[PDB]
Order: sequence, then C-alpha cells, then structure tokens
Amino acid sequence: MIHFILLFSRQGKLRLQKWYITLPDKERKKITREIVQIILSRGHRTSSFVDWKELKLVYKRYASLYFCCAIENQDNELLTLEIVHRYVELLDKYFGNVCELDIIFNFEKAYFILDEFIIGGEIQETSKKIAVKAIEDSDMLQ
Amino acid sequence: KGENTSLLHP
Amino acid sequence: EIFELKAELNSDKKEKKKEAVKKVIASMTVGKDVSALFPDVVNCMQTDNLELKKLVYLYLMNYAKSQPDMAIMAVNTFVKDCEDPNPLIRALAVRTMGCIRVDKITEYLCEPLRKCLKDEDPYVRKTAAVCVAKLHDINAQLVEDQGFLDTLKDLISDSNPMVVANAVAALSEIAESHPSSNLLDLNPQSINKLLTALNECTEWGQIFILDCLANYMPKDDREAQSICERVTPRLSHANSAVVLSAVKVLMKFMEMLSKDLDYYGTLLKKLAPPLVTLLSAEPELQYVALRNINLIVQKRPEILKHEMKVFFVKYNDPIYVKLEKLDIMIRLASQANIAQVLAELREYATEVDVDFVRKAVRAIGRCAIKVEQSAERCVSTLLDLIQTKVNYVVQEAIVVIKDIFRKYPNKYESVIATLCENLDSLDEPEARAAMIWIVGEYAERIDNADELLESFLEGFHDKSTQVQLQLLTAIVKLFLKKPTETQELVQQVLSLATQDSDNPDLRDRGYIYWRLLSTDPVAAKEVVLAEKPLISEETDLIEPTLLDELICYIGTLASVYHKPPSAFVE
Amino acid sequence: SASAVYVLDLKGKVLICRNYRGDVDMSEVEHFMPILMEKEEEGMLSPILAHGGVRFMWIKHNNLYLVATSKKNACVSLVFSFLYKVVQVFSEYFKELEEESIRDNFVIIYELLDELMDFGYPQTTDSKILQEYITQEAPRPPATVTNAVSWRSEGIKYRKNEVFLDVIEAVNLLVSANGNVLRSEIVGSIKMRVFLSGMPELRLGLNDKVLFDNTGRGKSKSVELEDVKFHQCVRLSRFENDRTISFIPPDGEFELMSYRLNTHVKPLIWIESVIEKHSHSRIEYMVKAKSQFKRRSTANNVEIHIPVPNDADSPKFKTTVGSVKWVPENSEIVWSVKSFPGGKEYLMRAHFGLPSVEAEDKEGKPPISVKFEIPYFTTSGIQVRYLKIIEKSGYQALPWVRYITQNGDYQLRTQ
Amino acid sequence: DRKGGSYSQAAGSDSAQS
Amino acid sequence: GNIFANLFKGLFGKKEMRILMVGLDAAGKTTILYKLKLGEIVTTIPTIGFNVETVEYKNISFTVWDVGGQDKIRPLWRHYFQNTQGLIFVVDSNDRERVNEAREELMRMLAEDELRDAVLLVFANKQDLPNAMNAAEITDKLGLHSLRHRNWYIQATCATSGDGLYEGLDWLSNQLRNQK
Amino acid sequence: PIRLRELIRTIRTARTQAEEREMIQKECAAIRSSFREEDNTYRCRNVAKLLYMHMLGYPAHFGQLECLKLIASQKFTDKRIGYLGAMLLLDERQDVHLLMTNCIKNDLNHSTQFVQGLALCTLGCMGSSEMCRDLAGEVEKLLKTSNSYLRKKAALCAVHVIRKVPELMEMFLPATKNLLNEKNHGVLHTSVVLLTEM
Ligand SMILES: Nc1nc2c(ncn2[C@@H]2O[C@H](COP(=O)(O)OP(=O)(O)OP(=O)(O)O)[C@@H](O)[C@H]2O)c(=O)[nH]1
Ligand SMILES: [Mg+2]
Repeated sequence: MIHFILLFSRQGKLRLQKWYITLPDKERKKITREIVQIILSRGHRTSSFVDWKELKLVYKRYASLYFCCAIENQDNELLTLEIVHRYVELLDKYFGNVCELDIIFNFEKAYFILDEFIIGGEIQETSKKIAVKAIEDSDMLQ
Repeated sequence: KGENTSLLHP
Repeated sequence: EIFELKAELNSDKKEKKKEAVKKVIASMTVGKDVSALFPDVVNCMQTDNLELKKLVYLYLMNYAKSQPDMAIMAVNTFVKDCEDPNPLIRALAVRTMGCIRVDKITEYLCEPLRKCLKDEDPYVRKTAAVCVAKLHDINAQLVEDQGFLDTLKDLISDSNPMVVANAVAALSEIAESHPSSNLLDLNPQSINKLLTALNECTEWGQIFILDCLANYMPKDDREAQSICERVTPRLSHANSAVVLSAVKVLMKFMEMLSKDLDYYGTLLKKLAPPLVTLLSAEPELQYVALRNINLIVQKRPEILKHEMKVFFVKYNDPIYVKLEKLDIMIRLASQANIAQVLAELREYATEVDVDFVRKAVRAIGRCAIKVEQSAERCVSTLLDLIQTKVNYVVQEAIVVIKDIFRKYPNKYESVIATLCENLDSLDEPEARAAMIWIVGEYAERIDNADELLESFLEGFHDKSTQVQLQLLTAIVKLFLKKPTETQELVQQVLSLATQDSDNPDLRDRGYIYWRLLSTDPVAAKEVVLAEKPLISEETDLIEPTLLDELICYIGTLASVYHKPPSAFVE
Repeated sequence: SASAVYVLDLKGKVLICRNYRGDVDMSEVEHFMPILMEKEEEGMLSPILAHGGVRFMWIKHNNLYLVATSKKNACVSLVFSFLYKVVQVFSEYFKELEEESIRDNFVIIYELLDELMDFGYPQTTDSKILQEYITQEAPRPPATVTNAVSWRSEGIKYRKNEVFLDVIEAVNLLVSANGNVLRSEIVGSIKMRVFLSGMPELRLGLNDKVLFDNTGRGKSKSVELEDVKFHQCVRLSRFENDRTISFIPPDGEFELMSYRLNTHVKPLIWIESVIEKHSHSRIEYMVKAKSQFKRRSTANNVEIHIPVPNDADSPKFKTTVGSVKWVPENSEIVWSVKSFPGGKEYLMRAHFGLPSVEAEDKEGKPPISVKFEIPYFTTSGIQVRYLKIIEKSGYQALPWVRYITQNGDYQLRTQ
Repeated sequence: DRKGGSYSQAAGSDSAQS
Repeated sequence: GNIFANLFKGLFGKKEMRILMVGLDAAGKTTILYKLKLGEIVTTIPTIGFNVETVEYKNISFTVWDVGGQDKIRPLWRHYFQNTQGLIFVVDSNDRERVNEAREELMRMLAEDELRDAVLLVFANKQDLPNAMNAAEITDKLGLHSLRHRNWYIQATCATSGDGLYEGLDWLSNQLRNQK
Repeated sequence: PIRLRELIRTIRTARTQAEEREMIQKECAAIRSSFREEDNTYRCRNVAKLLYMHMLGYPAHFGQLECLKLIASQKFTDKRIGYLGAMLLLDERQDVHLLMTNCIKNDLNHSTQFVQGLALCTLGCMGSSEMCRDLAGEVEKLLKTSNSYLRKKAALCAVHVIRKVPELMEMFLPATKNLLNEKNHGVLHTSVVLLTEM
C-alpha cells in the first residue's frame, strides 16, 4: 500500500498531501520537509525512484508541481507510475485542462477524488470512467 | 508563471 | 535583442547609446552574460558624458577577467583620462585601473600611478593610495619595482587628513601581506603627527589612524600615558567601530602600563561606560561587542565587575545575542550577584528555545560549580526545574545534578531521596548514565537502590557502551557496599556483560570486575570504592599566549570565532 | 575587510552586488541561501556566515540581506559600520527600502557604490556630501570632503536661522515577574534639526553633574549621564579637556549627543496584571495600571500591550478608561489610551473562552510592553543651559528644542 | 502645536558662570 | 440602534434554548431521547459516540446531545461543556453497584468552573420496576440538596410509557425562561 | 462567511512568511470566533479554510470538535467536510476519533450511498486499534452485499481492519467464499487484494 502521497510544487509549496500511515504531526512535517529537500535536490536523470527509509519514494512531476509516492518494498515500481498517470488523467478529465491555479482552488474536490480513487494506500477504482461517473454523481447530490 | 500550464497538456 | 543592442551601440547617436548602456547594465544585473558584447562597447568608450563613462568602466571591470585579451584595447583611454581636469573623472579612472584584474594591464599603468601619486587633489591622493595598494596586492613585486613605498610613507606626513588616513591604511595593508621585512614602523614623531590628525580624520579615517597604533609597541610609560590620554577621547565617538578600535588600542597599551600609576585606574573607570554604551548597539554589532568583551574579560576582569544588570538578555534579543549574554554572565559571575544570576537563569528556563534552555542549564551548572557558596541554591533550583515536568529540563537537571555530585558530593546526600523518584523513564543517554553514576556513587541514602537498578538491567546488553559501563560500575559499587541484597545482582551483571557482552572495552571491564570479585572481595572496597581526589575542572580561560595575541587582533574575524588569526584564513 | 558587498532579496536573488577586491568569486553568493536555510532550520544561523575560507557576513534589511563576503580576517566591526553607513545613505536617498527602489535607481546606485568605498576601504560616508556629487536626476568633488569640516558644508545660506532640537527620552524598565524592576535604564537623545546660514559652531551647555561639580555648582538638579556620546561634528578634545561642547552643526536633523545612564526612580507607569486562566475553561485579565508620573503630565497614545492566549477566542473586555482592541496578528491585547493624565488608575477585566482541546506545544510567556509617550516631561531633570551659536559673518539665532518622553524597553515579565 | 512637547527657546551659554 | 426586529420575532416565539444528555450507559438515555424526539421506544446499541438531535416544543428548540457513560467516554463530557446551556442527568436506580459510580461521576462533573450557569436536571429513569426508588430517596443518596448555586429538580420518568416527561419539560422551561 | 477561494487568494497575495503567518492567524481568529458561537450555516467554508491552514502548516488543535459536530450533521456538504477533517486532522494518536465511532456506526446503516462510502473510506484511512474492534461486525455485514460500488469499499475496509487487527481475520474467512465470479473489475480486484492480504 502507498504510505503517503503528496503533491508538491517546484518551489517547495505543497499542493496535496494524503498519508496512510499514522505519524506524529512534527514527525510528519519533518518527513515531508526531507522528501521535498530530496526531490528538490534531485536531477532529471535520477530515474524518479528513491529508497528513502526503506520506502520506494517515487517522484514523477508532469509539470512544475511534482508528485510523490511512498510504497513498501513488496510490489513492482512501474505500477506506482501507472497509478499516478491514471490518477492524473482522471483528475484532468474531472476538471478539464488542470493547471496549478485550479489545483489550489479545487483542493476539496481533489481530496474527494483521491478518496474515491485510492483508500488506505490501495487501489480502489481500476476503471477510469466508473470513478469519474461516481464523482460526478456525488457532486450532483449537493 | 508556469502554473496555468496543463499538467499533461491533453 | 543582442543584434539590436549591438546595432544601437554601433550608432552615432548619444541618446540611443545611453539607452543601450542602461539596457546592458540592467541585463548584467538581471543575471545575463553580457561579456560577449564587451568588444563592441570598447569603441563606444571615449565619451564626453560622465554617466556613460562610469557604466563603461564598470562593464570593463566586470568583463576584464572574462575577456582579458579584449581588455588590451583600453589602456589608451585610461591614459588619456588620467589627466582630465575634472577630479571626479581622474578618481574614477584611478579606481577603475586598480579594479582590472589583468596581469599585462597593471604593467602599463605604472606611469599614470606615478603621475597621480603627487596629485594635489586630496580625493585624487586617496584614489592613488587605493590604486597603489590594489597594484601591490595584485603584484607586490611590481609595486616594489615601481618604488611606491617611499611615496606611501611620505603621504602620511602631508596635508589632507582623509588622504593621510587612506595612505596609512594602504601601508598597513601592504605590510599586512608583507613578510615583516622592511616594516613601515615609525618613531614617536610619526605617532604624534598621526594623533594630531586623528581629531581631523573622518569616521573612516579614525579607524585607519587607530589601526596603525595597534602594531606599534610602546617602550616608555610617558609615551604610553600620552597615547592613553589621546585615545581617551576616542571613547566618545558615535562610531561603534571607532569605539571598538579605541578600546582595542587601550587594551594593547595596558600591557605595558604600570598598575602603580593612577592612569590605569582612570582607564579602567572610563572603559566601563564605553562597554555599557556598546552593549546597547545594533543587533549586528551586539555579537561583535559581546565577543570583544569576552576576549578582554580574561585580561582585566576587574573592569566590568559592577556591570551585571546590562548582561541580561532582552525579550526581543536575537538567538545569537541571547547565547552570548549567558556566556558573558557566566564569565562575570560573582557571589555579589549570585541571587540575580539565579533569578535570571530561572527566568531563562521558562523560554521556548530548547537550545536556549540547554544553554541556560549549562550556565547554571557552571555557576554552581564555580561558586560553592550558592551550591544549595543551585540544588534547589535544579530540584524545582525537575519538578517543572520538562523532558529536556529534566535531562538537563539530571546532568547538572550528576556533575555537581562529582564536584561537591560531601553535602549532596539530602537530594538522593528526591532524585530517587523523578520519572526515571527518560532514555536520554546523557541523563540515564548520569543517574546511574549518581546512584552507584551515592548508594547509601537510598534503601531501594537494587530495585531501581533492576529496571535498567532489562536491556543492559543493548542500551549503550557508556551506559553499559556506568551500569556495571554502579552494580559493582553496590555489591562492594551492600553485598547481601546485591549478591545475585553482581553475578547476573557479570554473566550478562561477560558472556552476552561483545564490547571489547566493556568485556575487559567485566572480566576485570569478575577477577577482582573472585580474588578478594575485601580489597575491592579499597580498590573499587576508593575516595577519588579533587576533580580538576576544565579551565575555560584561554591560554595566556593566545590571550595576548588576541588582544592585538581586536575587531577582526578571529575575535568572533575565537580562533587564531592564522588558524582561520585560507 | 569584506571582498564584495552585495544586496540580496527575500527569494535569494541578488538585487545588486559590487566587488571591491576581487579575491572571491561572485558565484559564492549562490551557496549563501542554502547555508542560511540550514542554519535557521538548525538554530545555528548567524549574521556572519562562513563558506569555507570565505566568510559571508550579512545583515537583514527591510527587504533584502546586505551580504558582504570577505576572505581574510578583515575588520568585522569596520564592515558593520560601513553597512550601517550604506543603509543610512540609502534611507536618505531612497525613502523606501524594498525591491521597488533597488531595481529602479541602479544607474545612481552603481555610482554611489563605486564612490562610497574602494578596495574594501570606505571613503565617502556623508549622505549630504554624497548628494553634492552623485545624483539620480557630474561636477568635481566638493572641497568639504577634502577639507577638515566634512559635516558642515560652507556657503549654505538661509533666509532664517532656526534650529529645532529634540529632547527625546527613552524609558526602559525591566520588571521581573516577581514584581521587582531589574533593568531600569534611561537613554537620553539630544537631536537637533539645524537649518541656518553658513557653518555655525554650536557651543552646547547643559545641566550636567560633572560640569556643575567642576564649576562648583554641584548642588542643584544636574544630570549624571553614565554614557555620553557626541556626534561626528562634536570635538572630542574640547569635551575631554573641560567638558567643552563645541562643534559645527550639520545641515538638517542630526544626533549631537545621546545620554545613557541608569535610573533609580520609581516607574512612570505601575502595571499590575492578573491571570485567572481556568484549565481550558476561561481566562481572566486583572490588569491594573497606576500612573507614577506627575499629575501635570499626560501620556499621549498609551498602548499597554497585554499578551492574551495563543488559542484564545471570544474575548470580553470590562475596563474603565481607554479602548481595548484584540489584534489576532499580534496575539495580544493592547490597552490603548489616547491621553493618560499622570496619577490615573485604569482597571480592566478581560474574560474569554478557550478551546476544549489542549495545545500540543507550549507558547511561552512574552513580556508585557507599554507604548506610553508623554512629551514635555523631563524625568531625569537635566536642563539645557545655553547653545553658543557663533558665525563668522554674525547673526542672531533663534534655536528651538522640545523635550519628549516615550516608552523604550519598558517590558514587564509575565507571571 | 506639536505632539511630544512644544518647542522652547534656548539660551546661548551659562550667563551665571561668566 | 433599534430592536424592533427582535420584538417582532419574539411576538410569535423566538427563544430556543439548549439541553444536555449525560449519564451512565444503559440508563435509558437513547430511549428517552427517541421518545422525546419521536415518541416511541427504539432499541439501540450502546452509544459508542453520541447522538445529536433537536426538539421543538413550546416555541423553544431544545437541542439535546446524548452523552454515553462508557469508561473511555466518561472523561469526554468536558468537550460537550462548550456551547452548552442546559444539561439533563439520567440516573439508573436499578443498579445499586453503579449508583456510587454515577454519584461520583456527577460530583466530578459538577466540580467544573466552566459549567456554572446550567441548573441541575435529574431524570429518574427505569421507573417501572419495584426496585426503583422514589423521587426523594435517590436525591438523598445523591445529595442533590448539597449542590450550592445549582437549581436541581428531581423528576421520575418511565421509559416504557413516558409519564412525567412533560412535567420535566415544563419545569425546565420555567427554570430557564423567566417571562410570562 | 469567507469562502475558501477568498482565503486562497489572500494567502497568494501575502509575500513575507511573517505576513503569511499573521494573515493565517487573522483568519483563524475569525474561524475560532465562529466555531465558539456554534455556527451551522457557513460551517463548510470555515472547515475548508481550517483544512487549508492546517495543510499550510498552522496549528489546528482547536478545530477538532467542530469536525466532530459536523460529522453527525445532516447536510451532505457538512458530512463531506467532517469526513475530510477526520481523515486529515484525525489520527489514532490524536485521541479525538474515539467519539467518532458512534457517528460512524450511525452512518454505517445510512440509506445514501455517498454517506456510507465516505464513512467507509474515512474508517479505512483512519483505522484504529479500538475503532476496528467495535466496527468489525459492521464491515463483515457489508461484505456479503451485492453493491458493486460498495463491494470494493467493503473489501478495503476488511483489508484495513486485518492489517490493523491481525487477530480479526478469522471472521472474514466465510464472508469472501465464492466471490471469484464478479463481473466488475473493481469488485474482483478488491476480492483478490483481500485474499492476498489474508
Ligand atoms: N425494559 C425496559 N428497559 C429499559 C427501560 N428504560 C431503560 N431501559 C434499559 O436501558 C437501556 C438503555 O438503552 P438506550 O436508551 O437505547 O441507550 P442509552 O440509555 O444511551 O445507553 P447506552 O447507549 O449504553 O449509553 C436499554 O437497553 C434498556 O435495556 C424501560 O423503561 N424498560
Ligand atoms: Mg443511547
């Protein structure tokens, strides 16, 4: 399961954060700062994979804002990248031409979409249209 | 800026 | 962009040339490599407008090392400008000549430097003095060949106090890099002449004038008395650096002063108000003032004996200033202000700086160790802090108690019961080891010492090497003192540290303890539980040889870092 | 002995830099920001950084860090003095200290930086003198810089000769939580705004204890200033000989003398604060202010700052005199009073709730500070005697001065 | 008027000290 | 300022009021709340958390927040003290062993400096078995007369039927509301 | 009732970190004042602002009881905000989720498919050692249902409970029997994940 998923910008500002592991707030902040420093101090040919604290810290940002994942050492690495790409595509479809400005404005919607997509670090919606339809139906409820 | 750009450009 | 800028610069219109120069300056400041256009701006260099000449000179200076080959097309312009009637143009040309880091360029600039050495303009004299110093720093051999030392020496004996101060500073810098051979020292006449111009030098000229006296060594008391009398007015200057230089000069002169004469007492009385004034300076200079006070504290500690109220750290004081305030208070701690120091430390323990709290605990412990008259007060403060229910404060209090016990344990038997139950669940190696050592050495006033050591023996094989050694020592001491209730405990400790302990030093210590136990238990009391002598505390005072050298180095980088002048430069 | 003084920005961008010795590469400025971030994040941040064998000394300005790199064991105090002079010059020339002016006046900024210091040795520091040779909207350098009088420009002509003095008092009181005052120091400030014709040489005379004792008049009320620091125009020799305060006043507002001595008198304001803070239920602010100053004096714009709880909310104010406003930005209650006559006694009763959930970490106990400012009040009792205004041409001067008493380091330790 | 204490006229020297 | 709108609103009833529901577990608190809100005895599992509801009666919306009596939930009553103006206590007279624990919990909750404006509202639950005590024996055992500055009222209600609930509501309205 | 968008714009307009902290405190003062009054109309905007501030790095200890109060509310937006607050600022070491067990149990039998799914996701994200003990019975009840949109959520809740409580896996052996014929990809994936975890 994915221990934590956090959307951080290139300048260091974090646009998303979802940790599936219960940690102290100071410890969580320190871990996030260390992850940002490692990502901010990494090149473009580092393979986007880091084994930090025995955790598969996978970083792959498709724009200025980067994305990170932390899975245990028990599964394949390309699966995390595929899941990240699928989540990005689903978010773009739900929003429509997603940019950094809209991500901050749609933080609650982004959190709801992440909850409806992955729960507890495990994959919850394998299809891409069923999750979008469910999100639209939930939004239309009011 | 660099923030209004699409995440995937699709 | 670049092509358009080059075309604009290759035009005959001054209005577009000024705009192009401004754009080039903005691009370089914006972080654009405009050195590729340096040869293009070379043609548009000899201009009547003064605004564009400064920009061209700045671009050449900033684009001189990058394109040294293209800089060969600027000697003629500098030579032509070195005789301009306008003093500002001459000063700018002199400054730009020394700023060009070209090995083949300073060779052709010697003639203009020689011509401007006797320049009548005092600003021109200062500019030439700066250019000579820059050339000597770039090429000491070239400066020696040009014979500029005689001109620089003769500059101090001429009019223009600002130019004289600049020449003195240049001579000091040249001698600073020189190997001490052929030093520019002057007799008492030169010192008197400089003192006469000290009251006429500017704010920057005062520092340059006082720096020369830092190297001279007085040989007579009358000369020293006159120097002290002349430097006394320097303490009433609004310039903090001038005040610092004057204080350093006075301290250096005090090394030869006679304590029998009344000049030393007057100097000591006149120095405290200066220190008080400097202590209320800007935050940037507060650290410098604190470092200077600490450096001069070890030399004449009787000057600031009554200066204790000002040593308190302010609420808005910076972290660096707060840290220095505690060190200043510790260095100036005395039994007269013991209650005030304890009150300040008690107030300093309620702050939110964990590093600040640790520093306050260390300072309180140092004050308690230094003065035995407040040992009871320090113990009470430590007990109150432990009762404060602060984890870092608890560890600090445990460390302070452990340190105090080894120093003054004769009347420390009344705190074992209070410290017996003080939340021993803390896993800090500096606190757990200290508590174990205190229990082992003070295993007489606690009737449940064996029971307390039982909880610490669960993970003795994996606690720590120092912690394991301290626990083994405490167990051995308890067995030697009371072996009826710890007969099995000693055997268990020996089995755990001798069989399941893989530490080489720990294994050797356990083997030695087991051999002593199996050889003669009676002799173990006189061998292991012996009365140790007085503990020699680490003296925080610097070495006398280093203190004297640091006295001369006043206001430099070595005073803040507390390192030798040759131990910090590269 | 700084190698190059540069002006940085809050994002690490260098607004402007100017090398003076060239012994350090300009690329070292890039490593300054990460070093500062590490030092701040570890508590080791200091104004003087150190990148290997090169020390990066910087001070925090209004919006940028005035970083001055150096390589050798240069005079750190000299560097600080040069930085302070540069800051004063920038404030005089530019009314604002922000990025809007750093990128707006670079044409004159480069010239000012080149003229101020050369090869690490500062040369020009007179803002008025520098304004006569470097302007943003050039003639030969003025002879005043070359002449001995670099703080009084000759040839200045004015229709009238009016000088406005300022007797600024700074009441600093350090009252511990036990109720005793530890640090009670009063710093005098003799600042005059001189606007006359020519180069007058002020001959200052006041009611100093040392001067009265020397003249034999050490029986009346005389100020015994522990620290007396004259300005640049003040002649040190004259004061050292017989306390003769003779100096050429500058053109404009300047600080001539600044007294600094301890105070053994009662505080002008006696503030008694009470804290009936319930355990996560409510809090009480039993703040009582007693004016120990003379009844003939009024403290204008009195703002007694009382630190409220960090998570406190829904406050209720039950006071007697003075408006009370809770500012969430400062996280404290300011006992604001427009005019506070001497001897007044204002009682306040604060009452607010608290969240049920306890805080994870402590917040500390900041001291209570007041912002009282009572002008026309001389607590120290130092009385100015005369000001010898002498001009070579000869004119009748009409000097003016006002005595202002304000609150300085008047902090009260919380319980 | 002006806050901070009204400006007052000052003398030239200590007339009582000669 | 003008208060005409307040008078116009109060002409037809504006005051709402609040209420609290505290007591030990299995004391009929959930059933009592259901009867007050709905009017029927609804079987419910033990209250792990709490139940929040509102009831409109006598032109006053008396909001009721049920609080459990679990050992891990006993110290959580301090959270409900915030923004609380009323409180109703439900006793369990059928638990002789738990009577002392309930009395101790009531004394501990009554010793809070923040909860002072709320008067005592004792509800005599389980008033259907012969072992149930009267309206004075329970008060004497709990020492309700020794609560200084506390307006306590003892009322006995039967969970199965619902007798006396209207009397308790009227007494609470009279104690809180001080108008005609 | 300051909207979350206005707060985001105000934060983006702040330059200095001290200025950002001052603005955050100014907004938090109004948020705490509204919360202390027992406001129920604009509670969603306050919850969103508090979540944004907590993500920004400011303390949010006082904003815990409001999330609990909104969790047991009836509005869908309020329920979603409360679930988000419990998922973000609620943790096992927080100790404030103990009272949320009753709210979760009440919402476990809710007719709305969005409230039940949100509650299941929140329980899975914040699975505790004691909440799962009192919530294990409800998880198994929903595991035998025929809701395709809820089968994955039930499987995820069971997996989270098993990970948090390894001794509770004995009650899941007969619930997952004969579940390899699910046409939906999500239900089959959830069943496979549950089998692998077991
Ligand atoms: N037969 C009967 N039982 C009652 C009566 N009143 C209370 N009880 C018992 O009290 C218990 C209370 O259940 P609820 O009212 O639903 O919930 P509660 O009072 O809040 O108790 P907890 O949920 O455990 O905190 C019931 O299970 C009944 O067994 C009554 O009038 N008749
Ligand atoms: Mg119930």
